[PDB]
Amino acid sequence: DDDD
Amino acid sequence: MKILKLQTLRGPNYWSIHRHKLVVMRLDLEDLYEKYTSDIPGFYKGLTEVLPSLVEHLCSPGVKGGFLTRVEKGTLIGHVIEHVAIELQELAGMPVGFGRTRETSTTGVFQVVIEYENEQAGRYAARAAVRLCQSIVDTGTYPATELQQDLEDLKELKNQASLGPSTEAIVKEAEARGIPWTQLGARFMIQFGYGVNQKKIQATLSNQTGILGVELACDKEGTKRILKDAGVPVPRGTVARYFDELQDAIEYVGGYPIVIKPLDGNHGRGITIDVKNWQEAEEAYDLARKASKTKTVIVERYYTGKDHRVLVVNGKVVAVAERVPAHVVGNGKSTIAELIEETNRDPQRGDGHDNILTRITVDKSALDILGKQGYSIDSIPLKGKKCFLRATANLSTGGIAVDRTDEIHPENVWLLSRVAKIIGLDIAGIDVVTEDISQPLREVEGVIVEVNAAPGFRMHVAPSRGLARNVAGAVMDMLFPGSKNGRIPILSVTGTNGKTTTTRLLAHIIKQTGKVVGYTTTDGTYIGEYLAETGDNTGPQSAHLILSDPTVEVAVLETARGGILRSGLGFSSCEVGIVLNVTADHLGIGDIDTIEQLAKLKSVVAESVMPKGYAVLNAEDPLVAAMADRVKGQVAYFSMDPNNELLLRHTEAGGLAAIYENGYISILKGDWTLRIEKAVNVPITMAGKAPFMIANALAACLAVFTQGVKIEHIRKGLSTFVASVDQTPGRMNMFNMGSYHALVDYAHNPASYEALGGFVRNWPGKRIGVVGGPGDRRDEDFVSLGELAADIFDEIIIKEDDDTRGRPRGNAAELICQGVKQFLNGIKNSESKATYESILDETAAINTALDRAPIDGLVVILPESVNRAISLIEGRH
Ligand SMILES: Nc1ncnc2c1ncn2[C@@H]1O[C@H](COP(=O)(O)OP(=O)(O)OP(O)(O)=S)[C@@H](O)[C@H]1O
Ligand SMILES: Nc1ncnc2c1ncn2[C@@H]1O[C@H](COP(=O)(O)OP(=O)(O)OP(O)(O)=S)[C@@H](O)[C@H]1O
Ligand SMILES: *N[C@@H](CCCNC(N)=[NH2+])C(=O)O
Ligand SMILES: *N[C@@H](CCCNC(N)=[NH2+])C(=O)O
Ligand SMILES: [Mg+2]
Ligand SMILES: [Mg+2]
Repeated sequence: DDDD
Repeated sequence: MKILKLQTLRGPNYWSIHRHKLVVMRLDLEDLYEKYTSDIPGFYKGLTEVLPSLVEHLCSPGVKGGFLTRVEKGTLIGHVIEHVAIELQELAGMPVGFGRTRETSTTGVFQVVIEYENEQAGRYAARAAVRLCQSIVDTGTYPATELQQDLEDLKELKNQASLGPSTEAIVKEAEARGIPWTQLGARFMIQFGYGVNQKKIQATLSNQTGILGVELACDKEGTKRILKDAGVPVPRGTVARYFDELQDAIEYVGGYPIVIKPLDGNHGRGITIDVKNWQEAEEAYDLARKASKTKTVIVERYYTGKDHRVLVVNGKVVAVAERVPAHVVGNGKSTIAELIEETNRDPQRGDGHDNILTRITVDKSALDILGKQGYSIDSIPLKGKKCFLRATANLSTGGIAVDRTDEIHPENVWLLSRVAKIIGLDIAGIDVVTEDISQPLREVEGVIVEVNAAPGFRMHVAPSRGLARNVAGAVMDMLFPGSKNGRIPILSVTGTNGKTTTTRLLAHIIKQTGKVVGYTTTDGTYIGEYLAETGDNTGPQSAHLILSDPTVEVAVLETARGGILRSGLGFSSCEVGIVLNVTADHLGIGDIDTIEQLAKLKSVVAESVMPKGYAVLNAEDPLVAAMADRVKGQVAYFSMDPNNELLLRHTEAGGLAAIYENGYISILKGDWTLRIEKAVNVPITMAGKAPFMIANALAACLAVFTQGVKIEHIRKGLSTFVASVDQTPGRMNMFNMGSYHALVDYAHNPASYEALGGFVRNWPGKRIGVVGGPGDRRDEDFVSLGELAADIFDEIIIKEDDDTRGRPRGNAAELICQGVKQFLNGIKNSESKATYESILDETAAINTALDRAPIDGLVVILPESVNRAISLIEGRH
């Protein structure tokens, strides 16, 4: 998650 | 040492320009007011032992260790306090190089200015510096444990208020392109640009990224179905939830090898890569089923080849990187046991969320994986060939990326752009498994494994085995296609006595053009024709409301000196900066005590004008005209006197000036004169009787003309702008009720008092005036107000504002009475014998003024609040  | 006030500045300010992030503290030197370092026993040694890094401070000597010599010769403690604050927040990794210290008007208080990179960290360093210096003067040294605690707190503050690498890179690119950026307070969203030209990003997703595309990308099976329906070569797979379905699924996929993965996963929990028989498939299925949050498991054919990550921005392939898993090569006749820690001793490798190259974590799972390798710890690689430690091919494990942007086949680029468009993502990270990215995905058996929304491009800006790619540049190109920033025209109006009227006139004139104007004045903040917020609204906290509104096309901001002093300007630059006048009326507030200081403070607006902008200055005011230099961009002069030598010289070489020549508001474009109005058809001038309103009209007309507004629009706006209660709350609001007239105004200083008198004295009727002033002003100002009211009026009613700002009740009233008494005693004969009386209530004052108004008289009201007078005169018809 968050910047995959 | 006692800290009295701690203010932070976020834009251009009094202390510096281009140094937006500053913190200023009012430091009280109760006992060390004149106590030099050379006179303090053991101060220098303790200070230089607590922080040896101060030797790097190139102070006013300008040489290495110059600040140490300054301490040697004896220096005031404020200087060393600012230096220790700079060094304290510098040791935490935060480079800052600005500091100032000045003596205030009061005897014991200093003003110390510290540059900061983080607001919280800067304030913490400022608070800690005085404690450190007090401890040093009291005990001769500072404990090392407290120092380490303070630096750890500073590092924690820096880490807490820090953007991630993706957002940081995007913000750096936006700053490099001159695009304004602000941090929204909701969801770590960054807003680029102003008004209708604004854009938003969170980390990588923009405000134009679709919900449908992101949700589809998050769905693995839906994405596979959509891509297969479009002819994209996705892997052949099937879903399974029960043990019995496994054999049928394996028959469907086409044999062996296969892949078992969960539907929903993070960091690849419970995903096997290559299994070739029954039992391992069974345990992999069990592991994936217990790893998935919904018990369901994907089974698909295994495709051989390297794992590539392709970044597509705005439908174009920006960067291609091949993800090589963690590996070591024994080309130096050395085995795994040495290289595992040989690579770990390389400075490139690092942990956290900043360094992509992570140390090779030799986990028990990694031990099992290298067990499946077929070799051991000390088994030397053959011929010096790659031997891997894992198979996930991820940077978190300790793998490497290889740039392949220049080697991707054009057919692959077309296919990946189509994939990104089909899913519906402006920025997408596509994972491709193929034997060779330089060949079409049809020749080799390449497949599209997954599509990622909000991808991390950290691996593309530092491949470590190829050329870095400017992903942030591509994102900014997508957000702002051409050579366009997100700026809207900003018109900042500053001055002492005419900010509100000029702001409203500018807003009206621009409203004549088909544009939505968002403007903030003293009365309130307006967007278009509707009020957006009430209150004072003359600082950056109200300018942010206008600049962040998605419908505002032009921003006109009244920039009072209070906002500039408190937190500086709310914007980096303005298209037009207007300085109307600088009169020394409300001195003593803050550190401003001289009219030169006030002029320097008001010059922030003029100096903030962009090189392509304009600075509208009053040529008739020597201090305002003195700001002609040190201003980037063109200068435009307005003067009520058409024979101003400076204005004429400026027009001879260039132009762009405005004058009031022969009953005309005219624009000088060099040798050409462009007349707007007769100045008697302008309602606010009241047939040209008020000269200050004519000056305001001149400034507004020049400001709009400098931006290319047509002469007809300026003419219509000037003709249709009214000075009554419908538009102006209390700015030259004249009310007629037959017997007499009432003139409610906003005059509170000697300059506006003189301007008001210059129009009131022409009235042929009786002059009744209710005057007053804010309680935070100097006594001489009250005396001047009293004497001016005596000069201009015939009946005097002195009232003191209910909100006295800390002044004792009444004092201002009796001092205005002293001023009027002095003016009365200064007259020999009965030239002007105006009667005076003082009552301290607003309602009583206005009631008395309206009660005894004779036929054809004029009653002038200067209340604390305009709404009070408006309601009182509305009730009495
Ligand atoms: N069918 C497949 N054939 C070959 N390699 C595959 C296959 N499926 C996955 N892989 C590889 O395994 C990696 C992880 O697959 P993913 O579909 O990303 O599983 P995941 O659960 O999404 O793990 P993350 O969090 O996305 S890295 C891919 O990047 C490929 O290198
Ligand atoms: N150019 C001018 N020179 C002198 N006095 C002026 C000028 N323009 C307006 N005034 C007078 O000053 C009064 C107050 O100024 P305004 O323009 O109404 O508001 P303001 O300038 O924003 O004052 P502040 O800073 O908000 S308290 C007006 O009611 C006029 O009587
Ligand atoms: N890679 C990431 C995509 C989620 C999109 N971002 C937000 N905030 N919904 C993921 O967690 O899969
Ligand atoms: N991946 C993304 C995450 C940072 C934004 N989220 C939070 N909580 N700051 C990035 O910017 O790298
Ligand atoms: Mg994924
Ligand atoms: Mg105002």
